[PDB]
Amino acid sequence: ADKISQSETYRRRRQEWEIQRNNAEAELKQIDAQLKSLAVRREAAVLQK
Amino acid sequence: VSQLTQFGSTLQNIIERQDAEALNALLQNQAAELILTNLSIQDKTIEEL
Repeated sequence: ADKISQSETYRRRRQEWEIQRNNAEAELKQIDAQLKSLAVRREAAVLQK
Repeated sequence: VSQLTQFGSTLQNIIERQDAEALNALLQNQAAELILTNLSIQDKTIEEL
């Protein structure tokens, strides 16, 4: 039984690595769009110049 | 001679009005040209949002 419990512990750990990996991927993806917004803002300041 | 002085005062008044009206016309051309960049900035602020 302890064999099975260890197996399931590793499986739950891997699922938590899905939670972490997906969270990191989503944060990375939103950062790129933040850069796109700041690129628009930056060239807006150029036009103000 | 007093008639000539009277033509000279009318002429000075014309001089003053001609160039006040040339400045008046100039300011509106500057305003019209300044507006275009503001329109571009506002449109690009929309793209920022």
